[PDB]
Amino acid sequence: HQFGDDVILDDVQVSCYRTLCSIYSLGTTKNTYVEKLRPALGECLARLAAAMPVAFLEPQLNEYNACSVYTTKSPRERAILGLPNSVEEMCPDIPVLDRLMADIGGLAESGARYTEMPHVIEITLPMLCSYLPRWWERGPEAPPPALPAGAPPPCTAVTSDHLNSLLGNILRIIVNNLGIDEATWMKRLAVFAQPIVSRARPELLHSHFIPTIGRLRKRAGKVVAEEEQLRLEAKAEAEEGELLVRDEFSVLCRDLYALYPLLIRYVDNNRAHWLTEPNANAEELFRMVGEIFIYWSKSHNFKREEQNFVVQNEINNMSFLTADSKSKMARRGDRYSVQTSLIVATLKKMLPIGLNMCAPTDQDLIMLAKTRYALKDTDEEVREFLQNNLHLQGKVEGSPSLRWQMALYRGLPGREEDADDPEKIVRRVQEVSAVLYHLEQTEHPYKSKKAVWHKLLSKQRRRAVV
Amino acid sequence: LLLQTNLINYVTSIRPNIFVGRAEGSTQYGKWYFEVMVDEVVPFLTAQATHLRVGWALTEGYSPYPGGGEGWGGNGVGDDLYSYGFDGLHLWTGHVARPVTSPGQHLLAPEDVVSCCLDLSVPSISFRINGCPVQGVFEAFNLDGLFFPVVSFSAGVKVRFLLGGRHGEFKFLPPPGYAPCHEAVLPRERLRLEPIKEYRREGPRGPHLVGPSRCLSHTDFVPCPVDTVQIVLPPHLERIREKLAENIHELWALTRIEQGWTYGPVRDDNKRLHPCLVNFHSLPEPERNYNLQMSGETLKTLLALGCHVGMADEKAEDNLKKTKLPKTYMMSNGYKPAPLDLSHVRLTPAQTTLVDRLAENGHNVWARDRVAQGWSYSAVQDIPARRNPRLVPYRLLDEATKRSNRDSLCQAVRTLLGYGYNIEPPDQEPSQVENQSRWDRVRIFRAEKSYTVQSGRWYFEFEAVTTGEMRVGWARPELRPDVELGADELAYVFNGHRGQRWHLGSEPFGRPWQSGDVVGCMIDLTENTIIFTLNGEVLMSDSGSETAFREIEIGDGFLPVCSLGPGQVGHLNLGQDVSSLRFFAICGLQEGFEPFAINMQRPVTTWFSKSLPQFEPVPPEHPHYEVARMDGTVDTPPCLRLAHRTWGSQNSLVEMLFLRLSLPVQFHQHFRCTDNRDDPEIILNTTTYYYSVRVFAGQEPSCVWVGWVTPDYHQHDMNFDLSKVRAVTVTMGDEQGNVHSSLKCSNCYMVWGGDFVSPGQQGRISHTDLVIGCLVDLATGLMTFTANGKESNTFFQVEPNTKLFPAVFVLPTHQNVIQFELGKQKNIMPLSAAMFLSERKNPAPQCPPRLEVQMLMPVSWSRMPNHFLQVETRRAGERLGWAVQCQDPLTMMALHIPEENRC
Repeated sequence: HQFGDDVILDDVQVSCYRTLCSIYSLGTTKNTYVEKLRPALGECLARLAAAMPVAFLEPQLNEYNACSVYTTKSPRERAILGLPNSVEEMCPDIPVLDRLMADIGGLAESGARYTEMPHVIEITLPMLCSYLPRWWERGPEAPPPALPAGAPPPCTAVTSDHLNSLLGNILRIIVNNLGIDEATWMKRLAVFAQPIVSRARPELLHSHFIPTIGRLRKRAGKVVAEEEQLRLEAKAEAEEGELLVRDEFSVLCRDLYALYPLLIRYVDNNRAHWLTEPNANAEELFRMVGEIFIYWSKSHNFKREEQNFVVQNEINNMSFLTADSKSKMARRGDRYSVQTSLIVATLKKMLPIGLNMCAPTDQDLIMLAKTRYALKDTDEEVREFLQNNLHLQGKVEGSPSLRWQMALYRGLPGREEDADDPEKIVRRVQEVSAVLYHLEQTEHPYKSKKAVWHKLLSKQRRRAVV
Repeated sequence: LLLQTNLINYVTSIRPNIFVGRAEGSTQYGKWYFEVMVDEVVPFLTAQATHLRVGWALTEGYSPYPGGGEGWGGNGVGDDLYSYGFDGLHLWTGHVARPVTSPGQHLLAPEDVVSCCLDLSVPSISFRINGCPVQGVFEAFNLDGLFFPVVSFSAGVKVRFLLGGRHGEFKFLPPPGYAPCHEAVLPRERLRLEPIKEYRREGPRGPHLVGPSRCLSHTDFVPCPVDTVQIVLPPHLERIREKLAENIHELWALTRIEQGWTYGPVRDDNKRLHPCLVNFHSLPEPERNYNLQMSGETLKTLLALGCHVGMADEKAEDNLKKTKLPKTYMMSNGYKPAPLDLSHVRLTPAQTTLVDRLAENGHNVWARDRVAQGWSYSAVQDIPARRNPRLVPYRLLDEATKRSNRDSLCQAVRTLLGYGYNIEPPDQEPSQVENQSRWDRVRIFRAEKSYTVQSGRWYFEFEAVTTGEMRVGWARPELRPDVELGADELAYVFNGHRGQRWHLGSEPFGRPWQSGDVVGCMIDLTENTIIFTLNGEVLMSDSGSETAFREIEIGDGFLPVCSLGPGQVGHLNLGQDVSSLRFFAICGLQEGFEPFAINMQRPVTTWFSKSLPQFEPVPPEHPHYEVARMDGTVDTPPCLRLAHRTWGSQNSLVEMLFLRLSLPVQFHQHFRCTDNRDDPEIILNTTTYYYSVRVFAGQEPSCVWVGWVTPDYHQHDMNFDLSKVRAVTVTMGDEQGNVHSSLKCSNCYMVWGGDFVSPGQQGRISHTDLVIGCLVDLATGLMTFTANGKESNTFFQVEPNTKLFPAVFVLPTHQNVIQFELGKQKNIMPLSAAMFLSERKNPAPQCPPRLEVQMLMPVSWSRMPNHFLQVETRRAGERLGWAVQCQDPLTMMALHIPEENRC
């Protein structure tokens, strides 16, 4: 409710400043009570940093900060009450924002694991995930309606560059820890890094997100290869190894829920740019996230591990989708629902990128190739069947609907007639044909008329079985 | 009988933003003058003669819409009873042309100058063409609104407005006492030329839909300060009341120092000499007491306004710093005025509201005092003429002066705070002014019913030019025009003002929009879902629901729809040009949705809700009103009885009811020069016709009006009385006065039922029903009434060829309300003899099935024209004035309903 500027003003300010200062002073401490209280302490200062009205990591610009003691109060006062007479001395043990970001900066690129950075992950990162968004809107690059009130200089030095550097840095810290057994903190940086992804730059997509998700794609492909390896050779030992893939599918579902919430809010902020002007990498990432989904749609273990992870860790799976509506000042499956499941939420939010590759002339091939997939054909059976049926693609003259769809498609800046090579068309229909095939298996499960409410013998014989 | 067709020209009206009116205690001047010079007229651009009229019109009622209307369409000035025009040969009012005599009579031609004079005192409207007087005046018309200059024209004209001053030098001297119209421009507006009540205008990317326009009232110029009759001030506040005057004298003298004033025995603004500008004590006490009356009102106002003020601090008054004028910024004498030093004082945001209301009331008190002294508003200050640019109510004042008055009152509030007095801000009481009627608030635009979609996935966009109350979505073909979108089951709309979705009520959805935000409305009739997107981002409810509405039955289908509130502008893009859509590619193209008009040669025809009341048959299934047709017995004639279906019960609708019979009686084209049995020779030659209305016992006669209405009655007034009836007198004379013709015009010739009840002690609900009878003589134009067999004093005279509908206006107070009695009297024919040609000689009363009771519906559906007249308005110069031009012709084929005299 933005009460920081009018509640924490004069003597509450020193009070929480003492609270903020002691909680972080836990850095040089390594105790067991510290270990379990880090999630409690990390969330405590994260909500504190969003509320503190003073740029407590940027002491050099406090002379421009009216909502602080050093401007509201005279130097004659602030001496009867114990103060070090300088705003820079109030908490000397918190490194400045330029320093603090640089501290994490070398830490992530060094490949360190979570054991050597428990404070950085549990406490230092959450405050930065909350400190930086607070001082974006009151610093440079803000949209100032300051025609009458433009006289006061900005009292902080936070720009989009700082936010983007941290986000990729947090992305780098997760991939360093991508494969370890236990990490209950990934869901916590998942919920802390959302406010800072709103100002990522489009250069972030290629450098970080494509390599990280690609590793997850080849991770899932390797594991599902082991799974189908088990099922092709049935044995009583397959159970000893079914738990192996279950453990491997659990760590993947942990990693998917560690990165996908960052992609979802990233994608929402970049679809408009990707569709108005076509992007090569965006089409690649769809092919990446798409292949992971078809694994989950095909593998049965991936389905249960995704559901097991949500219920055990109490993933909201609803705030990850409603964040934009609430940020913009806006029952049935509240616990869990496949409609709001992140893996299919990622694809449904990323379908337009894949469908944008195909020209409307391929609409016949999409329905054509979907039929083969509904007949349980592999990705190579469709390719040859698409190759020999290239003359079935639609004709513009024979369809009034295609006349305008073509014209809109040809008007796109990145469209070239040379892109309609026989190998290029058959690829782009084959990749999507797998996607829309499995998606309609989920929105319409068509599992009805198989086990309907049947009341075989219960309604009159429930007493006997009890 | 058969419907008539003809080609007619479109007519448009153009007005300046100059509004004048008369009210008790109003600040506006009474006499106004303007001229219109004709530069180019093509007499016959089409097969119909070119329209061009000049005159005055009233804000509340003059709403000529393009296309159809009264008579044969092409309605302009004088085509209703709210406008008064002059085309060079006739005086136009109430859609009737009355020839008028002027030296060298001719239709308006190039190089003609028309001078229009308005005198609200009489009231009277007079014209002069090329300087010679026009021997005819409108007079004794209604004054319940503001008057503006207006010109109505068809294509092929070129005129210039001459408003005086820098907006057109007058070709002729205005008559004495009359003020140029340019003086009436309000402080917060620049002068310009605008259409009148437009629902559509051109824009950058296409046409813009426009909601109703906020309009001022003649009462908005009447200052209404808070009551200060309760002159009871606390004695401690009384003593400081004089002191507050001394201080405030210093600040507004201090501001005169900033403006450059010095001392002087003479007090002049230009000379910058001021006797008061020495000190608060040095300033003469009689000069001090000049503002004591107002200064006393300032303290009295907080008590009147509800603020609680008392002696919180007394030692603060005793000890306070005094700010003195700098010795450098020096006045002539050499003393330093010492207003109270008040830097330490701070005001709460609630207090900053009080000073605004304090400055409001202070200005209003001054304004109403000047009005009692004879002052009036004028854009150009004229001290000898008692004309003041600030002689306007507070809300109409410009911000430059509004802030100045606020600052002076702030110091006065600071002075009370400086002494330490407690000032309690009163709990603000909200109020709803309701400047416009209930119906002229929301204008609904929908596609034609032939575009109804029952399958497929469709998409369209709605850009919010403004940010106010507008709703957009999908509606069913049977959507009612007088119901808010989504208040019933006939529409699924999204209200972007506060983020709501409407269908059988409201529930939160999405976020409020901003200026330029584009709403993408998608309907999926395959999945029975409705999706709204804002700037390409799908709006969601207070849950993960990506769809606004679900499980919608297709039924008869759906149509794109939008509603615009007052002052709201929106752009509707149905996607005929797929490249024009701004967010279709981002969201909607890949999902399989199509633009609503993707393959259509012509733009989609749209229908809008026209708030012009019309008479329609009472529906057979109307929830509250029932009309039953009684047959004629031996002792009673055929009757049409009205009953209140739900009277007394919960949810009963009790409001003014306007009824008329579906068929008129037409007066003859030429008037004549200068027991109980009907005499066969008299009854077969009479031209008098009779009908009576029985007010059943229990229905209060005070709430019943009985009479006739002309086919141009569109007054759906919920507080109706005979003073609201439109009236105007057209008077003709010779070269020197000598009135030789004075006709009275109206659209409602009725008698009040309360004139026929004796002033008894009580028992106004009489045992006997009131039976008011109406007599019309079609050969003389004379109409008389009977109370209970006794002739009434009231009578009316009408011109030949007049159509009158038997009408009754009633506010129900009983289950049985009224009863049209279509009977006869001795030697007087019934109404069926006059309504039907085949029964001209049939004295037996009849009620044929065509005769039925009609009720006044406030809102109806109207078809938007496909093309509109291109009117170019510009300021031609300081002397030439403002130019109006229209060259390209436009014609529409009208369908004329004869008995209703509308097309």
